[PDB]
Amino acid sequence: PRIDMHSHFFPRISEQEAAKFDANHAPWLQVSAKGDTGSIMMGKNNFRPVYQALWDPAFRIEEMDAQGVDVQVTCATPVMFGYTWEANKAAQWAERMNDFALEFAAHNPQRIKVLAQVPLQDLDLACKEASRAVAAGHLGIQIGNHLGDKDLDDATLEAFLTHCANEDIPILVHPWDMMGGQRMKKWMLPWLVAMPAETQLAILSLILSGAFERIPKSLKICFGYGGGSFAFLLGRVDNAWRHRDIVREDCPRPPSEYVDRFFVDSAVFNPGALELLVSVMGEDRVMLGSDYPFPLGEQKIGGLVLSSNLGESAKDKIISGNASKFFNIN
Amino acid sequence: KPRIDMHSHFFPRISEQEAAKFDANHAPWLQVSAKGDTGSIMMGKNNFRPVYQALWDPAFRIEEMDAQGVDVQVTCATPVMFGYTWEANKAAQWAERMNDFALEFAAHNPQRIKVLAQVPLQDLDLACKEASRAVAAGHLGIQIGNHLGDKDLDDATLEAFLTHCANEDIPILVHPWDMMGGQRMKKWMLPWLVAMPAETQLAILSLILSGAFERIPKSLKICFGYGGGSFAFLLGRVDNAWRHRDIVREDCPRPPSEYVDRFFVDSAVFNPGALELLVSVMGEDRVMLGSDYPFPLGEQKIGGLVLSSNLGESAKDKIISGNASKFFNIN
Ligand SMILES: [Mg+2]
Ligand SMILES: [Zn+2]
Ligand SMILES: [Zn+2]
Repeated sequence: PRIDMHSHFFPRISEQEAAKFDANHAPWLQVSAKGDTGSIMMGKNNFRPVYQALWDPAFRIEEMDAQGVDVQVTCATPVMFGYTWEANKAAQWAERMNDFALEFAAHNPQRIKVLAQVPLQDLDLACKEASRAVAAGHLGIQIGNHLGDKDLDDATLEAFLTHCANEDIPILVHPWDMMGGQRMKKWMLPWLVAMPAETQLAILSLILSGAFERIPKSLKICFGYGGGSFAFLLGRVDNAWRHRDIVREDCPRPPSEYVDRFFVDSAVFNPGALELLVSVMGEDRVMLGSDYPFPLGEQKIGGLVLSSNLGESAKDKIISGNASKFFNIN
Repeated sequence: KPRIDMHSHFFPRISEQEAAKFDANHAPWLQVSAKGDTGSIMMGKNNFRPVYQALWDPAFRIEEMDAQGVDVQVTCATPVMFGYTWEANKAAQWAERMNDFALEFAAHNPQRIKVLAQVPLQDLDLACKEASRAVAAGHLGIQIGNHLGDKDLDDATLEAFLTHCANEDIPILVHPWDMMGGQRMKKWMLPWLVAMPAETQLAILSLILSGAFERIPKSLKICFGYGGGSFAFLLGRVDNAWRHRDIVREDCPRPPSEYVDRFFVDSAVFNPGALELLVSVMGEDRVMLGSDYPFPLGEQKIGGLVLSSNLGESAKDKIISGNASKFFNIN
């Protein structure tokens, strides 16, 4: 069996639909008359051209069959987060998007699973949408590491993760591209540099703030893309904790001891990096993800994990075993 | 078979009143206590950082080197001394002053203490002149910061400076400083833990992805601090993006991973699995032992991580001594 817990979709909306939310700030799908090709737009302009497999659940069950992929977990493309929008507006938007997600999943609920998006800017609306969308069939939630243009240390954020831990709602955290602001303007430097750094920051912020000593152990939380640069830079973080007062201030154990409080996906695009990742997190805490169906997504889903020299026991937890437990999937 | 540490810092005996003449708020100076074993780097009347004697006392430092089995240490300015935001002429006088201090520091024992120079990088012409002057006077190379405000290493001015050093056979160490982030990562030393390895990665990728290595002569000897930051680990993600996205291929003719033959990194990565990955990405010829001595987060036992890693003995030899002897021309 083979579960891919990192993949994305974008609903078949309309330019007019989106306008009633926002005509030049709300995304929408523009499939051309030629329907095996399209684009995501905002108003007049083109945000992003995209493969058909982003929509069309049957078209996807096709690709999932070519690859050895049985169960896919899919979630919102980051464009639709609306974390910068008005709280009740975004709540309405998240509802619609989450409804679209189930539609997309409805094509085949046994092999296509969905996570929901939430209005993360407002605690109460977020908890509410989290609970609602899960009751309606979502296996969990995907949230951003950012929040529009956000400093990611709020105590409402602990409140939120605690709500999810209590309701047995698993969480996937997925990065944004913003940190160096007006540097990194070329060559997708935001994806190559800013994002892995933002993800490391989201993790360390939970660790070094002592959040894990307050969030119940029942919390199931996973960080996309191998947790960014976290695994590689862990040694430096542990060194700092050991030799500097201010690093220990709110975090009573060594930072590397908290790896048992979270998961990461396997999307690190390199054998050596995967080995190191597994060594750091353990074979129980890494889940296969592909970022499907994007160009950057791994071409042979699971190819990396399979091609490695990890134990056969290890390869199985990563390709199926862990995601089964995490998302409660058969 | 000299054991060489190539990443270390010094700070000169500068008085508050001397530093005031350059900048009453932003020029760093050194305040030493009464017993004289400890002190602080200061900035205006503000305390900047606690330090100890090894930073400013070459005699004391030699004793510590003796106790660590370090035969030769290459040392350079503490990055707070860079002054990249100052008015160019003033920064050029500062650099020459600091560079003379460095040589006086090394003059205690120039067989075991080597120095790299700083340059007024905000003015290309003055930077090039200072680089050449300092190396002529006995510096083995230059240490620079990894960016100048919003100018990364791919900026025409920085590529121009690098080309000058390549043509003059002046080795370069690139050190992170003035980390990105803003108001986002103040506490728990996050700028050191997050922004700095990303800054270093960004510096390396800026050279690679802009095609600057196609334009800079192969004779350039350039080393990046702290193992290249998170560069080695994220290099799969970069090669993938290059393979499947055109705007990434734009100015970079070969796959990014192939440009590892154009630079070096130090070994300060605080973890043996990390160091092993580094060496497999870079090659055993392109990693040099550096410790960040004498700062608190510096390696407590110098070379200790390298000796305790799974690397072959020949790789260990190169990392500990051979690579730096060749890079800095130490003999
Ligand atoms: Mg610029
Ligand atoms: Zn993704
Ligand atoms: Zn340093």
